[PDB]
Amino acid sequence: ENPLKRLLVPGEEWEFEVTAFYRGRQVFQQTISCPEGLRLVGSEVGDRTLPGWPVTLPDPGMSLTDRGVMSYVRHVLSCLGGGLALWRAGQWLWAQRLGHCHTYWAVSEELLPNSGHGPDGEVPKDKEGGVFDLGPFIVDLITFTEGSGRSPRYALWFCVGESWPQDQPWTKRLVMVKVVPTCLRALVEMARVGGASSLENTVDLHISNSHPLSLTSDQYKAYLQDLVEGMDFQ
Amino acid sequence: SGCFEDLAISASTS
Repeated sequence: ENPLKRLLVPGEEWEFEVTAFYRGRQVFQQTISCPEGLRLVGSEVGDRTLPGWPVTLPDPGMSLTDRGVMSYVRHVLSCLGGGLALWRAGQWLWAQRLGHCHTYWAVSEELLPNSGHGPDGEVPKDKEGGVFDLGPFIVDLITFTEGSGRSPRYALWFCVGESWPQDQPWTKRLVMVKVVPTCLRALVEMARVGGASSLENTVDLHISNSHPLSLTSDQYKAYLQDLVEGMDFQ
Repeated sequence: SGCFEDLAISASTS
């Protein structure tokens, strides 16, 4: 009966919007849906055996003119190997490095802030690693609906082949990839518009076999609360 | 160029 609980139904496939940046320049954007998640790879000839939809980062020669940057980006892509795998399991987003390119992740804004912040951690190689929990996200989302100020962050940013930009802008980095589960973007936006001049608003979760929902502010909050109770916490 | 300075890439092995 709770239409938001479709998000956690076994077999459901979230849409992941993947945006790649070469030195602060957008060079790639694609939305994928896959049960085994995705894998950010460096070439078309990778390794089919590894599960997950292969997301091939483009050759810098198609977008860049800096020969020095092109060479360094090409070396990063060629060392990606198996690549960076991102998949979903329940209320968690998991990440694992399958190549030799150290990758550092962080949950941040839709656009990486001019100021900076730092990494939330390094993507592990020899084992799995959680990079996002839907649990605390909805809890913050509910708190946000209650007008407590700050919307929850949902944009996963990955720094590939280099350490995280702490003492330098993110635009200096060779390969920066943003991955946004479009359902989270939709949820936040629905919360944002929820407290405005309209009885009902439309939210589209952009997940498999989902229809656009038209809810009032209070029943959207109610659905959020019920979704929370059904989720796991320590 | 040359070497690739200040990259976070572990040595190759297969």
